[PDB]
Amino acid sequence: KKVVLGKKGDTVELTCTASQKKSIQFHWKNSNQIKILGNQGSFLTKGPSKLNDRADSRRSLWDQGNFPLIIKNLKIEDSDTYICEVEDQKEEVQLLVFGLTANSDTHLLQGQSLTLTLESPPGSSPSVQCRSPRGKNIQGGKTLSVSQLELQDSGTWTCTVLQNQKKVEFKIDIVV
Amino acid sequence: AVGIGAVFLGFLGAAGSTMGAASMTLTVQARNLLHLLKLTVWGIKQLQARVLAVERYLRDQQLLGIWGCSGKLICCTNVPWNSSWSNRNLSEIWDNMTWLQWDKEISNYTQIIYGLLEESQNQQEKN
Amino acid sequence: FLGAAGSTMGAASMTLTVQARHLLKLTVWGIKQLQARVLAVERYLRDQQLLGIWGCSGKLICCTNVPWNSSWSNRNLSEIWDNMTWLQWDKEISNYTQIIYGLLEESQNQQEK
Amino acid sequence: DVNAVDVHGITPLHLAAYFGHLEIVEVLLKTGADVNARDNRGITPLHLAAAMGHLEIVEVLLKAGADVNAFDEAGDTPLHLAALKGHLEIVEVLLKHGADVNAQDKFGKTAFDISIDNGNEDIAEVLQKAAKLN
Amino acid sequence: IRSENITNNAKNILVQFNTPVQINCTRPNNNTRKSIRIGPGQAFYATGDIIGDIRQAHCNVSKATWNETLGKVVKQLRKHFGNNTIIRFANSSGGDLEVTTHSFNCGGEFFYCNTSGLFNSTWISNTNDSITLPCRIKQIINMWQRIGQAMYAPPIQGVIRCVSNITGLILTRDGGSTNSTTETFRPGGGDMRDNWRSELYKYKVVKIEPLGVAPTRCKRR
Amino acid sequence: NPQEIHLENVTEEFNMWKNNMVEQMHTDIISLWDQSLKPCVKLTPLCV
Amino acid sequence: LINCNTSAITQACPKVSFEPIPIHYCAPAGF
Ligand SMILES: *[C@@H]1O[C@H](CO)[C@@H](O[C@@H]2O[C@H](CO)[C@@H](O[C@@H]3O[C@H](CO[C@H]4O[C@H](CO)[C@@H](O)[C@H](O)[C@@H]4O)[C@@H](O)[C@H](O[C@H]4O[C@H](CO)[C@@H](O)[C@H](O)[C@@H]4O[C@H]4O[C@H](CO)[C@@H](O)[C@H](O)[C@@H]4O[C@H]4O[C@H](CO)[C@@H](O)[C@H](O)[C@@H]4O)[C@@H]3O)[C@H](O)[C@H]2NC(C)=O)[C@H](O)[C@H]1NC(C)=O
Ligand SMILES: *[C@@H]1O[C@H](CO)[C@@H](O[C@@H]2O[C@H](CO)[C@@H](O[C@@H]3O[C@H](CO)[C@@H](O)[C@H](O)[C@@H]3O)[C@H](O)[C@H]2NC(C)=O)[C@H](O)[C@H]1NC(C)=O
Ligand SMILES: *[C@@H]1O[C@H](CO)[C@@H](O[C@@H]2O[C@H](CO)[C@@H](O[C@@H]3O[C@H](CO)[C@@H](O)[C@H](O)[C@@H]3O)[C@H](O)[C@H]2NC(C)=O)[C@H](O)[C@H]1NC(C)=O
Ligand SMILES: *[C@@H]1O[C@H](CO)[C@@H](O[C@@H]2O[C@H](CO)[C@@H](O[C@@H]3O[C@H](CO)[C@@H](O)[C@H](O)[C@@H]3O)[C@H](O)[C@H]2NC(C)=O)[C@H](O)[C@H]1NC(C)=O
Ligand SMILES: *[C@@H]1O[C@H](CO)[C@@H](O[C@@H]2O[C@H](CO)[C@@H](O)[C@H](O)[C@H]2NC(C)=O)[C@H](O)[C@H]1NC(C)=O
Ligand SMILES: *[C@@H]1O[C@H](CO)[C@@H](O[C@@H]2O[C@H](CO)[C@@H](O)[C@H](O)[C@H]2NC(C)=O)[C@H](O)[C@H]1NC(C)=O
Ligand SMILES: *[C@@H]1O[C@H](CO)[C@@H](O[C@@H]2O[C@H](CO)[C@@H](O)[C@H](O)[C@H]2NC(C)=O)[C@H](O)[C@H]1NC(C)=O
Ligand SMILES: *[C@@H]1O[C@H](CO)[C@@H](O[C@@H]2O[C@H](CO)[C@@H](O)[C@H](O)[C@H]2NC(C)=O)[C@H](O)[C@H]1NC(C)=O
Ligand SMILES: *[C@@H]1O[C@H](CO)[C@@H](O)[C@H](O)[C@H]1NC(C)=O
Ligand SMILES: *[C@@H]1O[C@H](CO)[C@@H](O)[C@H](O)[C@H]1NC(C)=O
Ligand SMILES: *[C@@H]1O[C@H](CO)[C@@H](O)[C@H](O)[C@H]1NC(C)=O
Ligand SMILES: *[C@@H]1O[C@H](CO)[C@@H](O)[C@H](O)[C@H]1NC(C)=O
Ligand SMILES: *[C@@H]1O[C@H](CO)[C@@H](O)[C@H](O)[C@H]1NC(C)=O
Ligand SMILES: *[C@@H]1O[C@H](CO)[C@@H](O)[C@H](O)[C@H]1NC(C)=O
Ligand SMILES: *[C@@H]1O[C@H](CO)[C@@H](O)[C@H](O)[C@H]1NC(C)=O
Ligand SMILES: *[C@@H]1O[C@H](CO)[C@@H](O)[C@H](O)[C@H]1NC(C)=O
Ligand SMILES: *[C@@H]1O[C@H](CO)[C@@H](O)[C@H](O)[C@H]1NC(C)=O
Ligand SMILES: *[C@@H]1O[C@H](CO)[C@@H](O)[C@H](O)[C@H]1NC(C)=O
Ligand SMILES: *[C@@H]1O[C@H](CO)[C@@H](O)[C@H](O)[C@H]1NC(C)=O
Ligand SMILES: *[C@@H]1O[C@H](CO)[C@@H](O)[C@H](O)[C@H]1NC(C)=O
Repeated sequence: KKVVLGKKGDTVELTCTASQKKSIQFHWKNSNQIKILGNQGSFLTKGPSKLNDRADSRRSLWDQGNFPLIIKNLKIEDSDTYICEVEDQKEEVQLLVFGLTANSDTHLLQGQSLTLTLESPPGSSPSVQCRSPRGKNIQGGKTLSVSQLELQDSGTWTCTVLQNQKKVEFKIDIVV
Repeated sequence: AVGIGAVFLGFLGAAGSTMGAASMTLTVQARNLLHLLKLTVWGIKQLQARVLAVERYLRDQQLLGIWGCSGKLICCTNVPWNSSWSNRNLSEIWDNMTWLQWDKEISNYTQIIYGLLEESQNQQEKN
Repeated sequence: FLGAAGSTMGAASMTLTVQARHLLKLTVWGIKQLQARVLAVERYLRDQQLLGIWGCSGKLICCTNVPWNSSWSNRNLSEIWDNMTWLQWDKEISNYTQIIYGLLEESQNQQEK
Repeated sequence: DVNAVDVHGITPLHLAAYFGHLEIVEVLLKTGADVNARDNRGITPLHLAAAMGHLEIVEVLLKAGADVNAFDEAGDTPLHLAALKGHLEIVEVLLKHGADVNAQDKFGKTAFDISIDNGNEDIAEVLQKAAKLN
Repeated sequence: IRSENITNNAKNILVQFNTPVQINCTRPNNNTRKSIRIGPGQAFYATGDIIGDIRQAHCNVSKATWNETLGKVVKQLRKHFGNNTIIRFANSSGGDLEVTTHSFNCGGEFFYCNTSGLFNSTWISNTNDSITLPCRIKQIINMWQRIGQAMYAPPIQGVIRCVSNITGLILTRDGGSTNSTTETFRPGGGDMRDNWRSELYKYKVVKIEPLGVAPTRCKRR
Repeated sequence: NPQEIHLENVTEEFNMWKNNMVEQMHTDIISLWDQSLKPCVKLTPLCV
Repeated sequence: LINCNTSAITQACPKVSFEPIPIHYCAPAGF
């Protein structure tokens, strides 16, 4: 029951597991049993889904026994389970995609408040732990707000989002 | 595969027939047994197939003649039949069953059958 | 059939029962392989035709009632089965090989009678 | 053959630059294909690389020493065909590799005039920036 | 139709035809259009035209015969599913060019044919034209034998022609949990073992054990 | 001349997807295509 | 970083004629 996390725009590598080392037929299905990829001989066959143009695989690893899943331009509606069908296995992975940002882009001053915005996928409750170069280790739930924003709080704050003992880091645009 | 390789599948006919009929027709089926690149390169391959058929036939005939039945299609041997191998009547096997299902029955036992036949022939030659 | 000759007499007597179970270039070598296989089969059938006289046809281990002189073996014969191999034993009785074959064939002749 | 030529002067490097296969381009470069192959119609692999919009093969060819100001029978630079099909990134690639903005074809068509006749404004602005910094 | 497993979208569905669908195809001997271009980019336009017309071909398929064949196919395919359920075809979803397009060789020259105009269909239950498929010759081919790519010799200038049957068909069902309706079928293939299974479908190799052992009432010696 | 013998009363499983016959046909066709069609450029990935 | 280096082979490539022919498979002796 492995789970991986995204950064809403990067790439995620989901791998299967094989041992016969013969480039056996495999596929990729979600929880609705919709095809995503699949090996037909030595070619690549993209499945008829909403993940058509951005899904990819590393063809050089197929003879070794690894069948990866590379997804570019990651978005929040793709947070769903995925199934490997190498031989007769039914190994499953979970993808957790969210985004953390702010509302004020550039227009900020000295001595105001700061607000965050986290778009969590439906069916999750992550925890945001912020870390500041000034030492403001803000602990809280999903939504976080900072009541002080002055000149010494400049720099990109690293608010990491943890769930299921797995955490990923982000950046915060502060223009004063 | 002409000749001996043809008669390896020659007795394959009537495989689903009655157990008592095939054993009588073994004798009849055995009685029924009877340009540059073509002859230098192509001919030696059919020669290999024919000599492989002859080698297989002599290997099978030698394995049959271990038990004192050289040249005999049907031979009776003094090995007693253990009841654990079959535990069934003599009538129903020869009146109902076929050869394929019977070898599916005795595939577990035929390995020790061949060894006990070899040991019985060895004991016959010892006395 | 010449393999596993390092074993002794009593071991070979058991293992014989175990034994019971560029185009012109390729053609001229395959034809010599065919000579080897066909003359091996022909020698096997010739030896079986020879053995059919002695009554042991088709049988690897046989027994006869042919009398054996103590002068041919010239040995107590108890220790030839465990520590002495076949190759030395064939050279022991190489001078006396044809007369015992002649003894077998006439012995089978009164066995017919 | 690596340097194979047909009756039309078209090389396998021309085909690999047209169809956008980077691996075949790199492999033919490693085996020793001509980076400045000339045909009967004056087209080098750099024109076919620039016109279709494949930045990788353009970088690979310009990193091997292809002529940045190659002239065909029509006098067109690869920058002209880069700006004709609306490929902006290719245009600052050949401006980073040193293409002349004042080059003329056999009809009198500049890359600025190519960009403004095609209604392409962002190409014209960045090449005017490059010509101002020349 | 033959499959490992109906109602599993991973396995291919091989379809065998009782009647052959004749497909015939040609490469033209020379260029026919020879367009004249005055505007800028004329040298690249002429070079693209000659290098595109050196590799262009078309395949003709009889429309009525292939339509009646797929009319048999849809009636056979409605047996394994519901009769009232609408089933229909679609073109290839995406992937490599050997999967998205038809790939076959004539005289050592590779043809990639666009079968999107062929598989256009829709069907509702209880209710001399010749179609042309544009085919292009691609030099860069993903090998079916091994992972990798290959580039071969440029095509021969002479006219090349292939007239051939259509014996079998390869399908992948889009498995979908959307009301069990509008079952779409897309062409697949690429694994050549599936191609050899479509002709070696009724054959099995066995060895012979002629030695038999039986009990009886006989006696020996 | 082919020899073809028809059986009378027989019922045998003819599972063809697990056929071992194909995993030989496929290797024979790979051998044929490797002997016959030699490409001008052949690229294959090799991983350590 | 996993070492995955593509190997390229340049070979002489003449023109050949392609025509598939019907082939049978024959079982060996005893089969
Ligand atoms: C399914 O099966 C079917 C049938 O089983 C397949 O259909 C077959 O497809 C084949 C591929 O095209 C095709 O083969 C061609 O046939 C041509 C005609 O053959 C007849 O004429 C010749 C000569 O008179 C006779 O010897 C022969 O017995 C026939 O009666 C051949 O001419 C073709 O050979 C040419 O092409 C190959 C392609 O690689 C060359 O290697 C070869 O050297 C030949 O090259 C000549 O022609 C080309 C093109 O014209 C020229 O560029 C070249 O320089 C040569 O030119 C000479 O000859 C031409 C006249 O052709 C002349 O003008 C010139 O001056 C030169 O003298 C080729 O062999 C089958 O006919 C066809 N079968 C049927 C029944 O239609 C189908 O493909 C299969 N499906 C799949 C998917 O494979
Ligand atoms: C052939 O295809 C059928 C589909 O028609 C396969 O049957 C499917 O098998 C899976 C795994 O056994 C089933 O998933 C299970 O579903 C139950 C709820 O129904 C759930 O509680 C389990 O945890 C599991 O996820 C699936 O339902 C089932 N589908 C159907 C329609 O029966 C079958 O495995 C394939 N292979 C063979 C050899 O038959
Ligand atoms: C199967 O058929 C469909 C439709 O008949 C084909 O879809 C077409 O796909 C191409 C690209 O693959 C689309 O072109 C795109 O247009 C957008 C427009 O904004 C452009 O931004 C893209 O860069 C690209 O040029 C085309 O629009 C689309 N057709 C339709 C009607 O949506 C599909 O390619 C066919 N598949 C096969 C394997 O033949
Ligand atoms: C196989 O044939 C079908 C149609 O017979 C092809 O679908 C057509 O593909 C072209 C280009 O991919 C589409 O043109 C597009 O038009 C939009 C809007 O004008 C434009 O923005 C795009 O840049 C592109 O030019 C076209 O709409 C689409 N459909 C039809 C009905 O023509 C298909 O692409 C062919 N397969 C292959 C592999 O080429
Ligand atoms: C028939 O075969 C069974 C074994 O399949 C024999 O059973 C053995 O009998 C001896 C005593 O007679 C026991 O010591 C063994 O433990 C038994 N089992 C085995 C596996 O040897 C049985 O004796 C045989 N009967 C005849 C008449 O030969
Ligand atoms: C769906 O269509 C099939 C067509 O094959 C119907 O099958 C027929 O069923 C009747 C009644 O059992 C038989 O007499 C016919 O021989 C069948 N075949 C044909 C070709 O008519 C089937 O009944 C239909 N309905 C369902 C619910 O499956
Ligand atoms: C696939 O089929 C659809 C309809 O099922 C076609 O769409 C129509 O095409 C005709 C002729 O091109 C147009 O006159 C219509 O306006 C189209 N739309 C409708 C709603 O009828 C489509 O062109 C077909 N595609 C191919 C490649 O054959
Ligand atoms: C395509 O299918 C047709 C069947 O309609 C084939 O025609 C038959 O070919 C066999 C093979 O020699 C002949 O024995 C028959 O007499 C032919 N029948 C007719 C009606 O002509 C045709 O040969 C097939 N095409 C190919 C290339 O095999
Ligand atoms: C096959 O079975 C039928 C069933 O009645 C029987 O009549 C027929 O004789 C059998 N075939 C043979 C060769 O015995
Ligand atoms: C075996 O045969 C005997 C005598 O014919 C009979 O009494 C017995 O019921 C039979 N047993 C079975 C299992 O057929
Ligand atoms: C013969 O075998 C069949 C199948 O095992 C069985 O149904 C039938 O009763 C048997 N008949 C006799 C007479 O034993
Ligand atoms: C024979 O061996 C097979 C091996 O799998 C076993 O399944 C079967 O039960 C055995 N039969 C008997 C009668 O021992
Ligand atoms: C030994 O050989 C002689 C012949 O030289 C023979 O007469 C005799 O019977 C043989 N046997 C014995 C025990 O002497
Ligand atoms: C032969 O060996 C046995 C056993 O050691 C011995 O009793 C006998 O005396 C020996 N005979 C001769 C002639 O050496
Ligand atoms: C066999 O006869 C030859 C003839 O001279 C002799 O030299 C040899 O020693 C004999 N072998 C024996 C007696 O074992
Ligand atoms: C090209 O093909 C056309 C077909 O109409 C023909 O008229 C013309 O002479 C051809 N040109 C050549 C072979 O140069
Ligand atoms: C294919 O059909 C079209 C229909 O207009 C026709 O023009 C063309 O000549 C045909 N081609 C062949 C090779 O039959
Ligand atoms: C090609 O196919 C079309 C449509 O089936 C047919 O009309 C035409 O006669 C064919 N041309 C041949 C066989 O040369
Ligand atoms: C194909 O056949 C169906 C019914 O057989 C018919 O409704 C449809 O119009 C046909 N299509 C063409 C293009 O002839
Ligand atoms: C049909 O499918 C949609 C999409 O999953 C679903 O929302 C709807 O409830 C389904 N309707 C029925 C009647 O199953």
